[PDB]
Amino acid sequence: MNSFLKSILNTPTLTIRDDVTKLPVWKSLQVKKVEIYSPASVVSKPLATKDQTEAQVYTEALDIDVKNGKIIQPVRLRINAICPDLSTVESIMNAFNDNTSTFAITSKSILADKMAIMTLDVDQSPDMLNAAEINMEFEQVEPPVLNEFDPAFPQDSPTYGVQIQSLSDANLLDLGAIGDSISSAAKS
Amino acid sequence: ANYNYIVDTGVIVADTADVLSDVEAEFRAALGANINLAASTPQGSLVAAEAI
Amino acid sequence: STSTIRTGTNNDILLDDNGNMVILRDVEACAQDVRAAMLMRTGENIFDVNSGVGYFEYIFSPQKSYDDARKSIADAILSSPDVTGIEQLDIDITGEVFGVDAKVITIH
Amino acid sequence: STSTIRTGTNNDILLDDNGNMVILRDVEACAQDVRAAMLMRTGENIFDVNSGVGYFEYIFSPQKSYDDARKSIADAILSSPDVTGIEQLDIDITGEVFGVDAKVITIH
Amino acid sequence: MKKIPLTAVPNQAISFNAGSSYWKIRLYQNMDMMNADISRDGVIVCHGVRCFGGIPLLQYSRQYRPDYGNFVFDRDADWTLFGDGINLFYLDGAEFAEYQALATRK
Amino acid sequence: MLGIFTSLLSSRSFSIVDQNTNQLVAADLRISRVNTRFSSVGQRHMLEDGKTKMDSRTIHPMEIIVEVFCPSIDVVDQINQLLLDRDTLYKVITRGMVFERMMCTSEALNQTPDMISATPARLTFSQVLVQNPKPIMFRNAGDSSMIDRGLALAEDVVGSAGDLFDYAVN
Amino acid sequence: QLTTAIQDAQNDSATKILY
Amino acid sequence: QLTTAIQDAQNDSATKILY
Amino acid sequence: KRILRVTFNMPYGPEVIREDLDVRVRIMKAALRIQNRATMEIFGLTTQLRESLLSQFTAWKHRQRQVGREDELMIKVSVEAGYSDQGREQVSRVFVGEVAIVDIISPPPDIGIRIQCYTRQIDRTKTIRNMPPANTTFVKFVEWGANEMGLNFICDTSYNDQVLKNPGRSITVASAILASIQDMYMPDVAAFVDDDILIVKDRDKVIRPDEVTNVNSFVGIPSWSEWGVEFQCLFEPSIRVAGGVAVESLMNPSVNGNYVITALEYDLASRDRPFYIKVMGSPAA
Amino acid sequence: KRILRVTFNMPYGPEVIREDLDVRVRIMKAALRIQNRATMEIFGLTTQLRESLLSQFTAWKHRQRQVGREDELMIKVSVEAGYSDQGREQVSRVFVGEVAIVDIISPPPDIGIRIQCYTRQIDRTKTIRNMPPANTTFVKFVEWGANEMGLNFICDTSYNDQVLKNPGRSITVASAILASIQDMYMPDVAAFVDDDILIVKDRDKVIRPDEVTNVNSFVGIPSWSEWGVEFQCLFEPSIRVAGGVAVESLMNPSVNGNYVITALEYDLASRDRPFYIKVMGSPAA
Repeated sequence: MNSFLKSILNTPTLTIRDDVTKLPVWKSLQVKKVEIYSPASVVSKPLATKDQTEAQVYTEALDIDVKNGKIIQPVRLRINAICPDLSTVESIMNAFNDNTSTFAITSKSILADKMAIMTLDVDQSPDMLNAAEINMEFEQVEPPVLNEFDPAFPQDSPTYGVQIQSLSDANLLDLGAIGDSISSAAKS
Repeated sequence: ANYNYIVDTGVIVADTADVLSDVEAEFRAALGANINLAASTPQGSLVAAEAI
Repeated sequence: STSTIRTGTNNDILLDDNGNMVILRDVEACAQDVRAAMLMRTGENIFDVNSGVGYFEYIFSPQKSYDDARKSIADAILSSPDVTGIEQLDIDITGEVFGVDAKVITIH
Repeated sequence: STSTIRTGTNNDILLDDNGNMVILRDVEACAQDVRAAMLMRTGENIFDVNSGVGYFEYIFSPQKSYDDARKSIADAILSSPDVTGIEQLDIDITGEVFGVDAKVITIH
Repeated sequence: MKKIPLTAVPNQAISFNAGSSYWKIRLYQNMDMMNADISRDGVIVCHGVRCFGGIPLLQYSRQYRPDYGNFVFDRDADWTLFGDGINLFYLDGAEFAEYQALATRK
Repeated sequence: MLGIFTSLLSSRSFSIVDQNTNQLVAADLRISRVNTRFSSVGQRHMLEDGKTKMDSRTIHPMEIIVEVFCPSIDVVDQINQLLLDRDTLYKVITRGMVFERMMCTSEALNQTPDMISATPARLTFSQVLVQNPKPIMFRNAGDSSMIDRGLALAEDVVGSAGDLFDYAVN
Repeated sequence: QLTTAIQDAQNDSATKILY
Repeated sequence: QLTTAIQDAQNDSATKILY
Repeated sequence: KRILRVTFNMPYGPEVIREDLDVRVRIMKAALRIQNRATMEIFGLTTQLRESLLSQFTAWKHRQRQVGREDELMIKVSVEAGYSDQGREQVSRVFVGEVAIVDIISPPPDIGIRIQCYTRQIDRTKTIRNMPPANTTFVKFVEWGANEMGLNFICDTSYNDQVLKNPGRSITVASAILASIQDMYMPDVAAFVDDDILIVKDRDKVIRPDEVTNVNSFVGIPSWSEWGVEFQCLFEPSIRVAGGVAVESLMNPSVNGNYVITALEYDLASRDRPFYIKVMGSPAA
Repeated sequence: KRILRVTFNMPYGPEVIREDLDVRVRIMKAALRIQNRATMEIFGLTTQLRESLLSQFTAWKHRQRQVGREDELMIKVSVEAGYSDQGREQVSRVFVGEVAIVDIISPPPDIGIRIQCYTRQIDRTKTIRNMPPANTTFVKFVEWGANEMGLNFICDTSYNDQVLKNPGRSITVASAILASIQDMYMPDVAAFVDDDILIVKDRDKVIRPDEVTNVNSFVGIPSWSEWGVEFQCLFEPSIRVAGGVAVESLMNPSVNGNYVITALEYDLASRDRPFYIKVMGSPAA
């Protein structure tokens, strides 16, 4: 029951980081249960088959059909915790109310990433006069697809085509071309 | 049943599935309408031989 | 209504006294066909490949379970026409003997 | 079917006895590629950057929990083609050694 | 020169509109070569054409004339190396005439 | 259940054998319960006089729900790639009950203070319905039934006839 | 739905001249 | 399904464009 | 055990889609000039089958190209449905026609196509090869139309020996022939095409009087209608369009009598509940 | 983080309805003579906003009164949709048109309006101010039509140098101009109006060879059709009508190729799941 003697490679420490700033958020958030549901969807209607072919030429066809017939639904977590401080709860409600919020929940050994809050329940009961029991739910916005990508430098980036539609006229202290020429001749 | 696999525009060769089906139909018409043409039975062995 | 040329225990064509070929029908034909299908090693039919009993990959090997062998024997028995099901597939082992007994419930 | 130029422990191109370059295919190529991918510090690809092992942020630093190091190594291993998955990954730590042991289950 | 898409299967058939005509080629492994059945506009043109590298598939003037085109394998046909390594190219009338002109002095 | 010997005091009960490469996977799960529920649907048809003809029956795919304990992170990752493995079918052998053409539909880990070392996990597989349960194959590599590719719209390349000729010469 | 299509059909048959 | 009826009220178009 | 097959016709051959795949065929036929429709949703298509079918189904090669002189322009598909028990089959034919529309209703993981076929979608025919009669009788104009369309005909009407001055030289394509035969004399005698048979008859007469279908079992209740009796039934491979029916009901005793058929609504689902045919019928004279 | 704006134009100014309110815009554009339409379901309207908007939207003051010589007869509204993350915006323009119908779909406690906007609903024009050319070529008639409608034109076709006698002297209003340009030469070359640009081009050509859109991510599956490839996608602010697409699919490998766009199915819901655009495309030449 000495709980500080945690394992080295399977440490039971929930660490909710923030993908924007990569800093641990909502510390002092004593966790009581973590459930990770990872669903999927398989074919329901019988798949067609084309027999009277050979060994191993049916195999890759079936493999492609199978890889084509399942759809992976995102991961969800359901954290049950006990907030001891008002600051943690105010931050949790603010993060929930913020539309743009991606975090990285790390359970005992999972590193579920790109995860956003769906539901947030705060229960205040007469048996927990200080602290309040919290029940949060998280959903994966985007699976960690490895962005191979053309990195490390501003050049070498791919062209992104912003198809503009209507150009505005002008503003500021500009009188057509003489205004433009004065602005340019200012060397600023 | 063999059709004309020679014809004039070169030899027309069909799939072994079609050839085996033709041999199976011949054997079914010859021996019996409901004969077990399984590969482990003597008639099935003869069918496989005439399919090769 | 299965029918099969009558064969002996040596498993060739065995003729009658008149020098004819007997065409067993229904019950005896199905029994002979099941016995023949249980004696066929897998990968022996070049037109089915996957058919046949796994006598070397599921039996006769230092294996962990014989449930794969049970599945293979059941599939081989059911593959024969007019078999429907297996009432009992008793599988007993003596020191070496891999005894198998079937109770096929052929309809005809 | 992966293919890779034969390299030694020094990580250079190691030629054969006739001064040719041997192209390993399948299992040996996958093993060499996994080993090479586990030695690349993160940010060394100016064409991936995000790829590689974080030897200086997860390992080699006063890191509280080695789960991040485990996931970084697992991602680096799985990045190699035809690796499918990892059977076992031990992260035993001796006095000053961060011993890692993988059991890749490459298809071929 | 139009490469015809192919897949690494032993025996297959592909139909397409090339050179203002409806071509259909059935390629199959026969013993230890590849044979091709070629049909243009429904009516079959040839059966059992043994396939070879550089050698045109349609070989009699009754088939590839006038300006119908022809099919050429860069290497000896092998379905195991279909898709990559081995290709089938379609030549129009003028381009096939040029290919034959280069081919008659080799 | 009965029906088979073992005469062998080391038979493992549960097995998840990958169909391709015919290898074991997740060979360290501590199974706790298996539930293999079948399913099928009727076509009740009331008709005029007080009566309802059931017509025929459609066999819905089999589902298996397995409660297990994962004792190691490697096993947990094996289950995760089992769920994420979209291109292989698995064969589940629970107790003399072989099931082929099976893929992981769902999976749920549970981390609670009742199990701090291991993690309970509920896996659910569902059978992939196939038109032919038993397919017909062939031994040699020459004699497939032909497969038709339909209209292809032959794509365009530029090499001129001279390049093709030099290629054939080489 | 179909009421949208009905409204569309009606709007087609409105022009600036009565005859 | 009104979509099938929409797809049916399009078949009245022969090869004649007449135009 | 319902047994439903969709049999296409392509250069490779017929590729029968069986009832093991999830198939749903809604056929709607009637005694009109309109082409009878069949909407069939087929799920469980493999990649190879999809490429072999959907690529052939197209509306090109006759608009921006030529590739056309006869059939093979569009794929002709038939539907064979019925029951099967104790080893005996009942697979009759319920539709023959060419595809016109291709789509997908259900996205992955069940990639299921939905294709739309109409009977006699070869309307882009040889722009009337043989000229229509100058002055002739109705029966002979009907015979000319049937010969032009290539279909055998059943002409049974009291208007046959009525001369028409100038019967249909404004016709542009083969399909409009049916519309013309429908246009002239259209209080009762409406001509239609059922499968490959062109039927021209009075609306109150039966094609085959000896082929009445005694009906005793219905789904629901055989109810009255504006014209005759309307009722749904389980699939019986003996009920055609414009055939004779001998309704003998229990819930409704007043609807008993002999009726001819005007409209038919097949809804056949191998892997779903609806396997019924709905019959519109009118009193038979 | 979807960002959707409905921007009206009223005497007070532009009153932008943002994505915070429950908005749902269903647009359907196509390469035809018909005006592309947008249905708009907007909830959470206050009493003042309802008074400002619905009272302005009316079909009066041009039938039982006069109050009309130019625009301001009916309110013109544009739609700017897109995505936004990390601070950068992607708000393109997806529809420009005038309202014609307004109704209420949801009663209290959420008074939700549903308006119906059509492109170029200003057909209440100066009844053709300038007379059409007496004899002229197709390109010049198209230029006259574009000038009369006030829209810039993109005329790219092989039928431009074809003369016409009386090209549209029965035209009554500005809208009928597009119907006429569509009416003549309708095997392939269908003219349409996309936003404020009148496009007259062949159906098998891309308005813009340099503006092909490489598509690799699809929702569902990129499928075949009786014409070309049909596929749905998440909102990309670079896909117009009649544009070129470079489909590169995974599920269906043979639908890959270059296609032109014929139809477009925008369904944008800020506070609901559907945020997709469906593309009908045909082979491009």
